[PDB]
Amino acid sequence: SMSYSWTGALVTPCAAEEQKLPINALSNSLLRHHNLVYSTTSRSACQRQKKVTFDRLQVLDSHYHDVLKEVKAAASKVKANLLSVEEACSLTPPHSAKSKFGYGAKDVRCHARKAVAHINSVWKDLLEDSVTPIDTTIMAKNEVFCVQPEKGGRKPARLIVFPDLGVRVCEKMALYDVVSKLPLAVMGSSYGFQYSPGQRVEFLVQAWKSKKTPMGFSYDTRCFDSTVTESDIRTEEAIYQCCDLDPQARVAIKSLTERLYVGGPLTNSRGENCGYRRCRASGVLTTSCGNTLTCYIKARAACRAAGLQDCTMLVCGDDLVVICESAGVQEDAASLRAFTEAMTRYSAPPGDPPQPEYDLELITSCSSNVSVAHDGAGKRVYYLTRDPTTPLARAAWETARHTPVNSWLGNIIMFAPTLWARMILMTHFFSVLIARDQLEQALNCEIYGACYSIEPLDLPPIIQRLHGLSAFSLHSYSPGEINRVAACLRKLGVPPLRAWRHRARSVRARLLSRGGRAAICGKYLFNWAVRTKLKLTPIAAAGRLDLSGWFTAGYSGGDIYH
Repeated sequence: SMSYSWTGALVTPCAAEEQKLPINALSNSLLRHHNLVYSTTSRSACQRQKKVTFDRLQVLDSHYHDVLKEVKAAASKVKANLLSVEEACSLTPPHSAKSKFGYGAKDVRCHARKAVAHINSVWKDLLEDSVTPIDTTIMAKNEVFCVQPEKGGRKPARLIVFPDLGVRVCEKMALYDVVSKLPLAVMGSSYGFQYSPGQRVEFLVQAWKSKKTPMGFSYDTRCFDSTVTESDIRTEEAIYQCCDLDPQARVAIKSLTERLYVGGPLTNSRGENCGYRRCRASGVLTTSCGNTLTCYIKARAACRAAGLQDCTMLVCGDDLVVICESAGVQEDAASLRAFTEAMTRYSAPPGDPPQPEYDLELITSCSSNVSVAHDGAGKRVYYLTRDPTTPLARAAWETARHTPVNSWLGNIIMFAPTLWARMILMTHFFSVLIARDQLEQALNCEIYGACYSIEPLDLPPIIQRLHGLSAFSLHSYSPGEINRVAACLRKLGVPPLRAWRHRARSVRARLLSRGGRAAICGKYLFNWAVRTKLKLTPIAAAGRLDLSGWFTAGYSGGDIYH
């Protein structure tokens, strides 16, 4: 059972693709080593195709089946509703790929007659045809990274596989409620997407502290999407059907599973047949939910096979962290090898073998880690951070070129308490917005895969709500974090933190002079940059912000607008 078969046709672009960071005075002011920053393009698609193509052998055992039974029992407590066409239309992002059948994202969002008529015809066809594979488009993702020569140079492009816009709207009708409720119901505190960054830190810190002698590890499955088998995807369907569902939804979910999720033909942007998929599609509504459920089932079963004592797991799609009670150094190393053997039998072998970790700050969940800073009183504060390299490279790219969705705003929100988000990202982007007369304009960004429209001037109350007032006053960061940031600035050619402090003082002054929300940005976001501190008190506006649903479920690849 090969994850893919190929015809030899190329994955083609639908537009020109810039490969290197363009030179632009504003982006250059953030980072000057532009030759290190690149975007993946269709040019490397063949390299990715080779990597993700392999035979999957799967041997399921009693632990696997015990866990699946638990999961189906928990799922039976869930009730999920159908969305109306109108409700589903409104979940469509303004930048969503146009339909091959004569309408676009804008038409769907306005509930245009041509779009709605087609969507209805697709739904009708899901009800009437349970078997014929649905076409998908394969594209090479353009994502920005910094080169790491000591690791292999450049990453090849990820491949995205997605059905037509009409099908995507139907997926929401049938499954939006399911994928929004089911993972939480099934795995409880282990479902990572239910947590804000602060809540994730609280979860990890308590898991660590509760152990006599904690040991943790991350498990990196190699090409997780390709390891997901046809039986895995059919098992996901059986799990969805455990919910209380509307009769039409039950038929549509089965049709979507057999005709789309389980596999199907891959077409390039030129309309040529590229091959056939028999694994997870990365661009469907169920990608995040399915990966999370399947990773959880396999991992929980593998924890049992591995004899891991008192296992606490946090799962976000294909991303897995486990914290447990240590049985000794040799014992732990052996247990982790047995965990890997079990995951492998379940079809999911690792890229690099996992390693036992005994220091909390080294535990990595979704490319992030817990670190320690201090508040005003010498009190230790735990917060979530990450290596700033990819955030900084992407920020530079997004300064030089307009992109429909901006990673920098999401990063500022997620990583507000960090040394680097505060001193570099906030300073840079307020300076850019001021320079371009764009301070008052809402921007699209992504949180857990879902797209949101956010006004930068609302950052202070948003940050207060999510991270608390201390996020504006943390100091005395860890030696490890300070060193990691410093190495990153040297690598990328980013000005030193003391330079950013000077720039921040100027930006702060300009913001204060504007009054209103801008003055609140100057006051709260940049208090770190002045020697004469202002007293930061709860922002009146913070209480009224909704923030409902921001950190509730994962939708990466799901084409979701909130």
